[PDB]
Amino acid sequence: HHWGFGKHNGPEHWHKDFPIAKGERQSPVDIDTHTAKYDPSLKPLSVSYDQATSLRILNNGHAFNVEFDDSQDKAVLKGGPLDGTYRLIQFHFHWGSLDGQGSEHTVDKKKYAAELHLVHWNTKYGDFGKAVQQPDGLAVLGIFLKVGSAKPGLQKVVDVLDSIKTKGKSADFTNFDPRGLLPESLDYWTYPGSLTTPPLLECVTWIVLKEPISVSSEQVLKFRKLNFNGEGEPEELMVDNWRPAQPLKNRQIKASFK
Ligand SMILES: [Zn+2]
Repeated sequence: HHWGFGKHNGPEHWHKDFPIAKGERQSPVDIDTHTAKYDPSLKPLSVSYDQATSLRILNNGHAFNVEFDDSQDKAVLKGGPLDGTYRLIQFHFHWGSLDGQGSEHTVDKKKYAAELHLVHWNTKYGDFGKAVQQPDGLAVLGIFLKVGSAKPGLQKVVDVLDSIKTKGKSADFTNFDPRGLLPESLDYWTYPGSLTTPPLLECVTWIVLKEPISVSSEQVLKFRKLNFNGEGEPEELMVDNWRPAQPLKNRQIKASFK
């Protein structure tokens, strides 16, 4: 027995094992576009993924992560509301059982079909494990996905899901360019938050892009064929692996545009 997204171990139950679930800077949150404040002080985001080295894709029971070599500054995020350099370590998605839900953050209560999270850690802390213990340890880039035209750069990811259908399975996944997943514009909102699944640490500086990226119904459908369970166990489709919006509390969402 452990946390998950079922009826008996879902988000509403997490607080019992992870008290921080009721913390002061929990994520995700609803972005009210009319209360977000434009901040001219915010610099443009600097995404340098030209030297990114993807290594593997794995199904960890609650999503699938596409891991990168973070032993050097190969793929980094700088600028924006960030101080210092943040290295990309992995990216994953959260999606729903229907196209009308799936994203974690919502914009004016609007839910998207899915949400892509590119996780980066602050190099000043040495390693990922140390970074999660700091208030400015991680910087996650969030991108919304809407159902429409297919996204060419995502197909490579879609085609390998068959090999990692169940929990614990992994597959070599080299030479994948994450630049194919970015929208045209880099305008964003940002606020201090946390990791949206246990252990829900409040070490995140969220940077959610305003412009969604379109994927076809066929591409999202393949996400829904994954399993939460391990091989040989009863099948339970991996869908609705998103946490609902949490109270904003004493936080301000800033926008890089107006
Ligand atoms: Zn995530």
